Amino acid sequence: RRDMEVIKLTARYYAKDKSIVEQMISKDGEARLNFMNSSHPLHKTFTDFVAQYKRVYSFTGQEIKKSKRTILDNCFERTQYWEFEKDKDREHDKLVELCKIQF
Amino acid sequence: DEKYLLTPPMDRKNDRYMAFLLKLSKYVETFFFKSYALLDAAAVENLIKSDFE
Amino acid sequence: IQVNYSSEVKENSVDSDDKAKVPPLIRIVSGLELSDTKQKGKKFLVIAYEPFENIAIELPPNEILFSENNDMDNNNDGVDELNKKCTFWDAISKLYYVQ
Amino acid sequence: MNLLETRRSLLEEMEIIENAIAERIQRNPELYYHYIQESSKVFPDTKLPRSSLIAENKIYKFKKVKRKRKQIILQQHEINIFLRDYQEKQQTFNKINFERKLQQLEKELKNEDENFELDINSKKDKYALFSSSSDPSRRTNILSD
Repeated sequence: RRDMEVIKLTARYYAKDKSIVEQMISKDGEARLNFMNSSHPLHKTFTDFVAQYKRVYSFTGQEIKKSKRTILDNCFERTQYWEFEKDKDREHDKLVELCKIQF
Repeated sequence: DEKYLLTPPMDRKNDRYMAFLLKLSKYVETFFFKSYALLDAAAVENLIKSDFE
Repeated sequence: IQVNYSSEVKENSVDSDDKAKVPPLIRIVSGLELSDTKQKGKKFLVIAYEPFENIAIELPPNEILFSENNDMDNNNDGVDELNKKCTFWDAISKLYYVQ
Repeated sequence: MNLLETRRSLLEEMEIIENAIAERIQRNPELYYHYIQESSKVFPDTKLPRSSLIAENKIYKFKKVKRKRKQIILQQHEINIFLRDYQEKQQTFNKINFERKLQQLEKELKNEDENFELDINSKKDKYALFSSSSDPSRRTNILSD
């Protein structure tokens, strides 16, 4: 919960200015925000959260008025996009083969 | 579109008849929306109402 | 068993996807065959990785932790039932656990 | 409470639901097809898929196994409640939509340091809360939790 909270908070601020965190890092000097560097794995998820928040800033002042029909149409189109690429999940037994060989 | 109006089983001002017709109508409608959850019920309702008016 | 490996000390000169994706492998060997062939009569839980040297652990007990249908019969044999059944390869930290 | 987080969680849940009913429409295209066909005769404008798709029960290339009526209807009512949830969230969302404070909150985040507990239950409990077969141990009931 701690990690999550700090990631999401620094992500909240990082989403508006990007200058408050770059100042915080130099002011405090704590191994707490070590996720700021792309080295720390969690960093990636960070890049997600921020993006997401960045997105909320997109239509602030705009309402979503999607209807039932539309939502359905959308979900049906999303399922068609997932069925578009069905010839890419057939490569994994290879590694196993290698292992058998070396063993 | 016209038969139920101009060739009625009973006289359309008969009590028993109008009551029956009410119950039946209700049934058919609930059945309709029951068998097709995915369609926006309110949309259909309003469409019909506006066609009526 | 918790086997640790190099800390990016010498593996910096060899990275040509040559079985680099292959994790360490374990096998149970009978001491009936040795380079010296003197004494024998017990098993060894040998663990091997390409560059590093092999390692063995004597198992006097006829059977320990030899489980019974742990998972729900999923068939990716990898190398054998032993390896998939009870091994973990933390490749990010280079730690091989076996139990 | 930072509204950003709430609106975020909302958009995320909406995404989750869309993804669920889309997965459904994927496994058995009939779910949509059936529906759409009826819709066709109520709102004449509605565009409907190629007949071939409908018959072969396929959405793009893969023809999916035909399901029995009871299941199709079931999933349709499930998707119904899903769409209800979605409409609700969309609603509340419509009704809802510095450095010293950063350190201010980061300081209070130090609260209760000794909270030994694994937390993998926000997107997993939701993703799970809306997926196929969420009731039985493994695979007994198609209905979601």
